[PDB]
Amino acid sequence: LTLTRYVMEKGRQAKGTGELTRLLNSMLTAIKAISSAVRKAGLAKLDVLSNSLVINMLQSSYSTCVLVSEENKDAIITAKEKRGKYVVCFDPLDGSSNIDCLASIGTIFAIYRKTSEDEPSEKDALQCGRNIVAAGYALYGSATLVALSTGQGVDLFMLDPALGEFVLVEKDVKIKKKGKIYSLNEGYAKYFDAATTEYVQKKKFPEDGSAPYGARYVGSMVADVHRTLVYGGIFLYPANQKSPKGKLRLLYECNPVAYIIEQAGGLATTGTQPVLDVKPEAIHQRVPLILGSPEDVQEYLTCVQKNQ
Amino acid sequence: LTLTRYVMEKGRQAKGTGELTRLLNSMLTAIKAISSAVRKAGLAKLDVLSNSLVINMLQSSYSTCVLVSEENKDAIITAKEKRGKYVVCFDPLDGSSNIDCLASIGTIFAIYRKTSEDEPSEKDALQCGRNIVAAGYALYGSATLVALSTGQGVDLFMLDPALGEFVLVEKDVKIKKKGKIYSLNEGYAKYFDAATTEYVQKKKFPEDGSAPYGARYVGSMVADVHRTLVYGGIFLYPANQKSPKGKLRLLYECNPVAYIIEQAGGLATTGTQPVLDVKPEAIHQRVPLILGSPEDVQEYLTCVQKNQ
Amino acid sequence: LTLTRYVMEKGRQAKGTGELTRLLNSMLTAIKAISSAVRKAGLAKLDVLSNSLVINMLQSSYSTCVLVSEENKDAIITAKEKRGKYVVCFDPLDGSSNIDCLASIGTIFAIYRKTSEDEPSEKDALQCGRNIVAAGYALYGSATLVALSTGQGVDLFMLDPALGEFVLVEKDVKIKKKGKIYSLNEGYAKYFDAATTEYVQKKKFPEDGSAPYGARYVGSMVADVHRTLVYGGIFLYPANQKSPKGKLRLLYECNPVAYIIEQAGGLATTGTQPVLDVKPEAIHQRVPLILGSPEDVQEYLTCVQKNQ
Amino acid sequence: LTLTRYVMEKGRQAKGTGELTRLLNSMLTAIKAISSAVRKAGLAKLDVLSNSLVINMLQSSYSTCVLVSEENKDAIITAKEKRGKYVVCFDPLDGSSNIDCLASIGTIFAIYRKTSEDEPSEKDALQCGRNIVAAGYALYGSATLVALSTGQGVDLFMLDPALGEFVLVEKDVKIKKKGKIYSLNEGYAKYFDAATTEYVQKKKFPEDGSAPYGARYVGSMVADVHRTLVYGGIFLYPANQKSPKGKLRLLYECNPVAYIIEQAGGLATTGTQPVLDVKPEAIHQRVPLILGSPEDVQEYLTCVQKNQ
Ligand SMILES: Nc1ncnc2c1ncn2[C@@H]1O[C@H](COP(=O)(O)O)[C@@H](O)[C@H]1O
Ligand SMILES: Nc1ncnc2c1ncn2[C@@H]1O[C@H](COP(=O)(O)O)[C@@H](O)[C@H]1O
Ligand SMILES: Nc1ncnc2c1ncn2[C@@H]1O[C@H](COP(=O)(O)O)[C@@H](O)[C@H]1O
Ligand SMILES: Nc1ncnc2c1ncn2[C@@H]1O[C@H](COP(=O)(O)O)[C@@H](O)[C@H]1O
Ligand SMILES: O=[P-]([O-])[O-]
Ligand SMILES: O=[P-]([O-])[O-]
Ligand SMILES: O=[P-]([O-])[O-]
Ligand SMILES: O=[P-]([O-])[O-]
Ligand SMILES: [Cl-]
Ligand SMILES: [Cl-]
Ligand SMILES: [Mg+2]
Ligand SMILES: [Mg+2]
Ligand SMILES: [Mg+2]
Ligand SMILES: [Mg+2]
Ligand SMILES: [Mg+2]
Ligand SMILES: [Mg+2]
Ligand SMILES: [Mg+2]
Ligand SMILES: [Mg+2]
Ligand SMILES: [Mg+2]
Ligand SMILES: [Mg+2]
Ligand SMILES: [Mg+2]
Ligand SMILES: [Mg+2]
Ligand SMILES: [Zn+2]
Ligand SMILES: [Zn+2]
Ligand SMILES: [Zn+2]
Ligand SMILES: [Zn+2]
Repeated sequence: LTLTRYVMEKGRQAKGTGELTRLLNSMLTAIKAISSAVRKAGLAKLDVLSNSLVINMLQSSYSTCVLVSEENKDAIITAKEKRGKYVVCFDPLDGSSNIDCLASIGTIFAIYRKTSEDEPSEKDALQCGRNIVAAGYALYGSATLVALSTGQGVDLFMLDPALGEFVLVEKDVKIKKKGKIYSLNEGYAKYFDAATTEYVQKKKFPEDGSAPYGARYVGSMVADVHRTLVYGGIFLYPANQKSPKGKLRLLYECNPVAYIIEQAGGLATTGTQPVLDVKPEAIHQRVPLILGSPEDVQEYLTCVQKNQ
Repeated sequence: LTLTRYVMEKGRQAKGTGELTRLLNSMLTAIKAISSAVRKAGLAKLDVLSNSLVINMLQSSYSTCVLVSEENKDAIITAKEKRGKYVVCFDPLDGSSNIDCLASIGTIFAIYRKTSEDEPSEKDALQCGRNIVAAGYALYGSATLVALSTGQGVDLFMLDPALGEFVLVEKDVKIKKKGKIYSLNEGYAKYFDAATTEYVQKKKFPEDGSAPYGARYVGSMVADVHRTLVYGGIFLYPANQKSPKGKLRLLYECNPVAYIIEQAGGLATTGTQPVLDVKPEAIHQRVPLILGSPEDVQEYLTCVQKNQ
Repeated sequence: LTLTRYVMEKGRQAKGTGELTRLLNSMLTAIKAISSAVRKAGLAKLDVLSNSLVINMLQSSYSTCVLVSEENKDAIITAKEKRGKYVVCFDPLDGSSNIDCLASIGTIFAIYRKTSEDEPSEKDALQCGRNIVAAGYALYGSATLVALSTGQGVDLFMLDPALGEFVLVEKDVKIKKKGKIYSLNEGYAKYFDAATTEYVQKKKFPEDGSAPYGARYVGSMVADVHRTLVYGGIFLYPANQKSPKGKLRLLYECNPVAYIIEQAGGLATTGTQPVLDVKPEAIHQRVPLILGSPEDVQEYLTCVQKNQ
Repeated sequence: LTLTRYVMEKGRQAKGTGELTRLLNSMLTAIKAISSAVRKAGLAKLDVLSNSLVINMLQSSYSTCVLVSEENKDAIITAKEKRGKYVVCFDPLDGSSNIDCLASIGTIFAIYRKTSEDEPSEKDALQCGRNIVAAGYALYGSATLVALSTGQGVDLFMLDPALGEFVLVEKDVKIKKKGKIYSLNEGYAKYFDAATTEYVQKKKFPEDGSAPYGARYVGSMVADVHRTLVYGGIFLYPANQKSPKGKLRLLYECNPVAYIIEQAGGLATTGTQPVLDVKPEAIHQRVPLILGSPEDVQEYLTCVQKNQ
């Protein structure tokens, strides 16, 4: 049950013209190339390579009109000759600070349909995450995994290195209602707002006699978010004094993972509203991100409410 | 400059009989098999498989007399017919809690020469880490890496998946004198001793106007220790109220990484003495572990001194 | 320029509904699995495995109604629930006698559209090769190659083991007008007809002072035919006293390679008519096969004419 | 039961100083690199690359004094600083005419000990094949295989692409006493001597009512010789009018395969004496080669005797 076969079958079921199917295949081919490069990087700038692979694969798919990448200042408008209806926002390599120590790193993407009647522009990439058509990530960890949703839940696929294809390993994954792990960079504690300080105190010093949550923070958002999906708990990169609007990027970091987490029955908030409901105003806009098991995110939101 | 060629060349230089060379090759062959299994695990109990691979490879090398594994209650005495002079302590798969979320995991080992004149027994595995002949780890991360020392510094090798061999990527690596990352499970904060609480407070709320250290904690000791080696900083798993003697295991977790870190110019302490100077009293003995950049470990030791 | 991307792009250009595209992808996925098994066969009945992979991949593609395999006595009718419009004739593993000595082996296939209005049956697989929609082969040699035509010439793709995908290496390949290699099992010389004896004598003892042709015969038809395509010359498995109708099978050996060779500007004959014009009367029908560079096949046909 | 472990174990049993063991490992590492290059050649002069890999690997092993390669006019004398006792004759890539059509190709080698007391020179590479210390070949076919003998029979190993190591698949292989396949380029029939013409006639037109032998000729000597080993029969590249001393090269083609075939219980002759007994007079000397199942080679020798 390979990913390409799965994607083509889902396309058949959806009665699609093949356009999204070609796009997804092109994205996944880029991911396979990136995986191979990551697995031999030290022997063989990974941002630049990954970015080129994704842009070229996507543009040549005849399915795109606008791309937004972390690595490009401006939106990339597809040549008229190759122009299709989809807009792709992506982070070609997430976790760059973890490349050299061989920690898990990733690729993140969200796909939208152009709905405007205008000439294609950056504005077509400023849709709310609620309008996502498909989104997901690749995790280049101890094994290579893709999480993908096209709106009917989250499916996990793993690269079979012998076969050279991604194979379905879990269909329609659901996050636990409550976890026992909290994940954030506590090195920013001095800069936290009151709500974040209070929540973290609740995790480490519970007042109901429960065991403190365990702490984990890989420092690669895709790795920490994937763990949150499969083990439950909470991941936070809130606003702080040094990053008053948060650090993570709305279009190509936060919206894709918020989509996956919500699809799996979790929550993803800025602290004031769901990430997927934020209307983007600029392509490299930052937002706070708190996501994971719904009961844990709900508890964080109570801390925000109590301190507002 | 492949690992097997490198190991055989080092053997030639050492005027060895070939015994340690055969042992190291056998260990590294087990590591390659484990890597392959890890990279396809979700599709294809990893503790049990890895343990069997290592025991079989080591015993059949004709270089061992005693093995200690995390996965075996008692020391494993090699059959007389296959008996050599070396004692190997190993953790066949480190980071088991991180297997399912695809975070970096590893294999850890230390090799000793039997120095007693007695029949081989568990006592031959109770040498201080100072007596290590060779030690190191494999990290199954975004790429596969081996760190190895035979007493002349730390060398890093990376698996070339196309060639099917480990290749030298860095010779004689040295840790930074001081880093900017601290790494420990802060979920145990409620249970910390005063020295640990004070040190962590110093990292998050410096009193000299310096920037707080960043926090990272993968939760797989090999991954966190490897990051500490290549980026600098400090890794801690101190004793706490729930684990009054620490959690990590002296023979096959702490001594091997202490050896690597000291070889790279770092420090590794229990809080009261160097890990490598602890005389083991039992094969599955636990010890506290604080290691990394020497100035950072020295600062931790000042906190211990101040609170004793 | 990967095969999956290439096939999807050709589908887009053809304005296809995606049905043939899904079929081709499914076939090529089976080929990748077979390649992997072949490359580790001695360590790890290859007919049975390959056959199962192909049948399962094809049926689950929702693109087929009838399959004919060398390994199945009767045509395989696709379940109504999974039924599409295409008929696939295939040899899941060609060159079985060469498996154990590690010579090049292969997979061969031809795809037809069902044109009858009747319930699907073996009769839908009895079209002349002229009615082929797509055909080709995989060659599991020193590298893994696919030759594929959908009617616009022959394209060659090679498996990149690092990427895990087939990549285009040659577009629209054309056979040489005349070659210098002849390829047949001369162990059947005692049983040859007069025309074959005369032709072979002309190749070994030319009467115009030209150099004799070189002889090559791997004994795996896909390997010998592929060499004929890329180097030129002639390949023969004519009728003989022991095999009066030839040995090779019309539906899933001869028609697919005849299609590739004709598409590349060569000829493929039974000795009396083009292979592609033979009307099949039974699914496992045998025919004589003589193919390759047009001037060489034309010379063979002159020998047939002269001896009729 | 991996090749490196096997070679080191055989070294231990032989009480070797490790010198031959290091040499063999270096040769086998070159073979693994060549295999990888061959498997991706079309995408990625193969003679030149393979030659460089072998020379560099061998020289840096500290085990050699003299190398002879097909690709170098003169013997290559190892720098005094890296000088060991062994002489290696090799064909870094055998079957160059078959590279582009993806037929099986190979690497061939024979190892000798320097026995002279003189400064090392080409003369040290002019030993008779009887003096071989170790010899064998790699076959880059549908899978990758090494045949190796160090004087205690022929062992076959196959590359496990997942593990990245050669694994033992057959120990102490013996050729059949008589086969049913004959293998030679019959395109040279016009130039054959009387004995070769008579023998080939006996294979195609037996005079005792037996079935004619089947014909096979890949045209890559390593592939044809390997088939001869595992299936039995006979392989010939005799002298002919265009090549009065034969075509194949004594030092690095004929002696290595003659050694393997004799070790497996077969015969290898020039037509007048065993190949292994020929005293080489020049490093690129050619000899006729007829080898395989002993009863078949004996029959060929009767034809030589009858026509002398
Ligand atoms: N491969 C696929 N998987 C899931 N949904 C799809 C797929 N292809 C198309 N769809 C759905 O059908 C719509 C139209 O597809 P298309 O005609 O390819 O643009 C898309 O926007 C998706 O919502
Ligand atoms: N491959 C090697 N690399 C580094 N040191 C070695 C190697 N082989 C042997 N030695 C050193 O030489 C000693 C004796 O080797 P052996 O005779 O193989 O037990 C070992 O305990 C090591 O200290
Ligand atoms: N991927 C493709 N490559 C080449 N030709 C195609 C492809 N898909 C469809 N076609 C052509 O279009 C016809 C209809 O395609 P379909 O609607 O998928 O059955 C096929 O029978 C082919 O002749
Ligand atoms: N790995 C090995 N396998 C088989 N025979 C070996 C091996 N190593 C050494 N020998 C035999 O022992 C001799 C001396 O080995 P060395 O001291 O390494 O030159 C060689 O010439 C071989 O005949
Ligand atoms: O590491 P990142 O900024 O995608
Ligand atoms: O995960 P660990 O106990 O080696
Ligand atoms: O070897 P074959 O009968 O496909
Ligand atoms: O193809 P060859 O001359 O080794
Ligand atoms: Cl990680
Ligand atoms: Cl072949
Ligand atoms: Mg990035
Ligand atoms: Mg990122
Ligand atoms: Mg970045
Ligand atoms: Mg463990
Ligand atoms: Mg452990
Ligand atoms: Mg454990
Ligand atoms: Mg077959
Ligand atoms: Mg066949
Ligand atoms: Mg068959
Ligand atoms: Mg050659
Ligand atoms: Mg050759
Ligand atoms: Mg040559
Ligand atoms: Zn990013
Ligand atoms: Zn452990
Ligand atoms: Zn067949
Ligand atoms: Zn050669």
